[PDB]
Amino acid sequence: IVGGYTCGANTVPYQVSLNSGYHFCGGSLINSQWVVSAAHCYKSGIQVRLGEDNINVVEGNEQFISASKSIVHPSYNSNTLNNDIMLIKLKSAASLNSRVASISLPTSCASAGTQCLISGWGNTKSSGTSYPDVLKCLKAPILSDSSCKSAYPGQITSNMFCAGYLEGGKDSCQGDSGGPVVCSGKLQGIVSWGSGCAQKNKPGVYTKVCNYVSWIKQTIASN
Ligand SMILES: [Ca+2]
Repeated sequence: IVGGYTCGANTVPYQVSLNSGYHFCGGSLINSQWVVSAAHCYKSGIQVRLGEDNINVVEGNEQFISASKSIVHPSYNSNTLNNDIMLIKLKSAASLNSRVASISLPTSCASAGTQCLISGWGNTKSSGTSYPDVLKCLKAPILSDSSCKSAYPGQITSNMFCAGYLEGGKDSCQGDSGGPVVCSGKLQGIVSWGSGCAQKNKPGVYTKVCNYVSWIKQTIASN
């Protein structure tokens, strides 16, 4: 996350780190057995780590649970990152408490200028490299479709939205594919892509999870 602040430990309860030896993607816990992340984050041998703040020290509220199954969306296109969403099932169920919790799916799509919360462990610099060990947050608005599609001519589909500032310097990207964008209580997105990090007129782009609730709920009940 470039240009945000330290969330505070265990303040984003539904936040997950996917670990293949090292932190490589974020995700959201949606019930005790399932995680949603981005498809461009598929890896074999995923361990899911819940209740993290500092992903490098065991501070006492973590649960570490192996993934049993990953399900990338049927129509994910890794060239355009259309349909960038993936379901990850836990080998044993999480135990839900104050610091590990689910986040609700959408009944409806968020609209533009709704304030959202975007979290992750992502790169914090726009030029160069610095990764933080603790959870980071940014508060930003869902930008209008126009101002989204204008920054990426011919790249934005119905299944993405943009959030952040047109002006540049607050953004994630790097700084955590796969992580949550939560608005008015409900998971409305997944960090997908974005040219550079926090350039002027290069907002972050996010999977529009509202379009996928029917599939998430069907898939998760059959597996
Ligand atoms: Ca930890």
